[PDB]
Amino acid sequence: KPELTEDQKQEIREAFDLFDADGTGTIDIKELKVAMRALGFEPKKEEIKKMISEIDKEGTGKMNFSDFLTVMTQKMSEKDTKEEILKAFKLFDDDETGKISFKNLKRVAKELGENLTDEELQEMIDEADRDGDGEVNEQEFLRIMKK
Amino acid sequence: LVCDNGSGLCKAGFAGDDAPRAVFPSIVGRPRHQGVMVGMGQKDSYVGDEAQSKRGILTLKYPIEHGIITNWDDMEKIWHHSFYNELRVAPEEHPTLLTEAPLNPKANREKMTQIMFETFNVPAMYVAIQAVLSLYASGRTTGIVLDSGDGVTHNVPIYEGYALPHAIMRLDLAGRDLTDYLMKILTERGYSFVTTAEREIVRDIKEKLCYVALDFENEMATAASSSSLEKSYELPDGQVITIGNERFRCPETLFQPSFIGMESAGIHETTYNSIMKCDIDIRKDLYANNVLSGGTTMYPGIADRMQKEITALAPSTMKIKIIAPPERKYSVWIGGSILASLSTFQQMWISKQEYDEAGPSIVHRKCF
Amino acid sequence: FHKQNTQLELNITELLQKLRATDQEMRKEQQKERDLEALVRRFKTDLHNCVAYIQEPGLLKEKIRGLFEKYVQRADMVEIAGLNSDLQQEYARQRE
Amino acid sequence: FHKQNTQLELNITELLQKLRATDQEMRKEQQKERDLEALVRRFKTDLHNCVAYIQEPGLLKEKIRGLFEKYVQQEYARQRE
Amino acid sequence: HDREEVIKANIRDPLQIIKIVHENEHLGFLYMISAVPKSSIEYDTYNLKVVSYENINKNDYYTISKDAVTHVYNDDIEYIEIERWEQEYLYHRELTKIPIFALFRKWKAFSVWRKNVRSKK
Amino acid sequence: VITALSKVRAECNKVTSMSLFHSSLSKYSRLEEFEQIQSQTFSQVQMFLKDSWISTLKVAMRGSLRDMSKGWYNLYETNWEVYLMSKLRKLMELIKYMLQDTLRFLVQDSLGSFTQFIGDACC
Repeated sequence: KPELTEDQKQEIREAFDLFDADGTGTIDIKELKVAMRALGFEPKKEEIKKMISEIDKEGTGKMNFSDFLTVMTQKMSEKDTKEEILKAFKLFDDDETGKISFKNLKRVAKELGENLTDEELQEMIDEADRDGDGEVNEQEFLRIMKK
Repeated sequence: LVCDNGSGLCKAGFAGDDAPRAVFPSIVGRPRHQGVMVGMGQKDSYVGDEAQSKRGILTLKYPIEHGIITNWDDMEKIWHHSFYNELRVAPEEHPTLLTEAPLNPKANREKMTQIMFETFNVPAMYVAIQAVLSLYASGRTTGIVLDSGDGVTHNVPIYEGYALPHAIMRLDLAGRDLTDYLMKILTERGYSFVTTAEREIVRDIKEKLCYVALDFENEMATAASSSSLEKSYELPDGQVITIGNERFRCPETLFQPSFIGMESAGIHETTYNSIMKCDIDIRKDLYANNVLSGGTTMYPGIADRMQKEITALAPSTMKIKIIAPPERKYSVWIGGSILASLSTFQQMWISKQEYDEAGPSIVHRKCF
Repeated sequence: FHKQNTQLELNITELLQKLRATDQEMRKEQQKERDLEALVRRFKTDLHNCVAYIQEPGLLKEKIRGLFEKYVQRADMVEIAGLNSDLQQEYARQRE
Repeated sequence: FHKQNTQLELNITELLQKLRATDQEMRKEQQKERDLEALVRRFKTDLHNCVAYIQEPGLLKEKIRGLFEKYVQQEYARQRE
Repeated sequence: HDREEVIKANIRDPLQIIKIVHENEHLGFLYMISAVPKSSIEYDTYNLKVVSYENINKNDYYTISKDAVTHVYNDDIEYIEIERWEQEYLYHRELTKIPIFALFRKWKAFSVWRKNVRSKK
Repeated sequence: VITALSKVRAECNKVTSMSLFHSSLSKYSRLEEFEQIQSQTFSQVQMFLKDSWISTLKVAMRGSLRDMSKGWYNLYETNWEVYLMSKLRKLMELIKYMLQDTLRFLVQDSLGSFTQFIGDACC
């Protein structure tokens, strides 16, 4: 079942509370849509009314924080079209080789902040290098990650 | 539900989680003053992170060490807090799996079984011996275990999923002994890091910065001649530390216990002794399948040095492979949670009605 | 070979069940589009019949009332009306 | 075992052809649904507009004639171009 | 200022664009298009060039007026009043600071890597 | 929440002028009567707190909380994490603080008064 870290919850909390200083603990579904497109996704009116139907049987027009968080978690959870996968690899690779060197991974790790060890990084490289060429192509990245 | 008395770092997860939801330090606090100083003293109990944060008003011990449950009440406190805070549940909804060190005296084994059954509501339950399920994480039924960095340092040869009780022995060094030697060599170097804060900083240093020399005499002469092999570290106070021979001298104590002054054969030769104790037919499988575990193994270079050293001890006919799970400081928890996931394992448990007549005898028996 | 054959047997039985699911889903698609075209045909014939009534104003009034009551729902069209009013502001001023 | 292997690899390949064909047919049905549902939009929105149109019988008649003509067979931006 | 002159000046900050259109009503309405297309990995919804109107992509373009902002994609239109667009830009500024949002595609992808490898072994 | 908190304050405000002890006696007494009347007093106050006071404040605040709908204040919480996130928990923990503070005053005023009352005899 989808989950995200307590620090991710804290960040989402700051997002919610800045989204309106009015301290209501509930905010407009329209602003939820503005949030999603600020993340980079502009869902269509069918998805707008679908999510509204989730949030607001009563029709306040408002998520509470737990709805905001749970719908965020779900929309975070699913798989993307290839464009976003390419974006991911292009950020992972700034050697511009189409290869995730161990350097590329290690910098991405230092950027995100999780301190996972060098053998663990090299092992997820090794399994992610689905063709075993020495590191992971964007092809090999696709091949593992689409699974 | 999965429960670990991990004596360097204790841990908990629901069964078949991918990781222990909760990880927590092997301590419970008592108020250090005998009176309640202020309303913070709502309990006399401060399990885990509570002690770590609040040390100064609290009484401080690792409740267990080495081979046994030591101090049953304080362990029961730890387990109670594990269920209610850390697992955040009343457990009795689901079976619970628990850890014990190898060759735990049967008296303790039943005493624990009783304590868990009577003190905690439970459907069915089992305690497992850290080596056996640690080997399950390897995937072998047939393997010798090493573990260091979460307990005293065991050797355990295992055939088809069970030990040779004939061949269980400790090396009486734990995570503290590594910190002790490292504090010695730091004080020689002049850092003299020994205060409880310095002690924690040095435990961080030893956890991340240790490495095991491939051939210690050569690596030590290399680093002492070529200080390019000794590497810099930033202290929380902005000092820079340089760490060099210390990086591998500290793990070398496992190979030369006399380095920490211990009159023992090294981990390699005591492993070789353990193997020799068993059937040569098993011995070949143990040389084929060695598993090493615990925070001390997590380091770089340990498994390569160990592979070389066992090859030096092992007969030239033997194939040698150290198996080094990247997670191996959790091996037991991984194996236990995986095994407990299986609904076919559900028949293996012991539950209330059989627990009455059978349970004292039947758990003692199923615990092997 | 033996493991390869057995794996292929399990794959092909899975793929058969996937085929049957896909065939029944496209069957649902085909009957759905058949119903949609039957709806379109009923619209067309309703328009031709009210065009047949058109010759009497009372008959056209009753036809417009009946087709209003049958077809209309506020739908998006209230929103379309508002946003069309706003876009009509934009259009008129930029036209000017 | 070789003969069985060839049989099973052939039959799986044949079923993968089946699924590819059924995908293509689903894409044709998707086209049909798309066009029909957009026509349902067009007709219902035109009906709503003729209802909104001036129900003076002459005006209603002319609107009906307009729909009859165009069915028997976004704008302003295009004019601004 | 004068309209083609300000086009050629080629300023691109949405704040300054809004200020310009508010200030110079006689220069009329302006349409704008993004300094890279959405296909880019460094694409930004709020960095845009303001151009002579024919040049824009027919199928995806933005429009502003001192009366109103409006956007169109693929014959779908939304109409906006400028203060909504401005405050949504302010939101995007602050939302962009948000550590996960600043990183989310990394966050989820590398997490999936971790999950897939450990679940597999 | 104002109505709830003011209500529990009122409950404390009679509570704070109760006593945990019978700091009053008409004349001399024999020992067993002291033991009886004090143990009775203790039992009476313990039943009053555990049944009467806690239940009373709980149902009263709930009744006020009842019709606060979705938002931070949601009685109908479903996640411990979000409850800890909420203002609601922090408010409740303030209720905990206030009612502990008040019973602390009651304890002090009972003990001090009782001891002074003995003091006026013994001094």
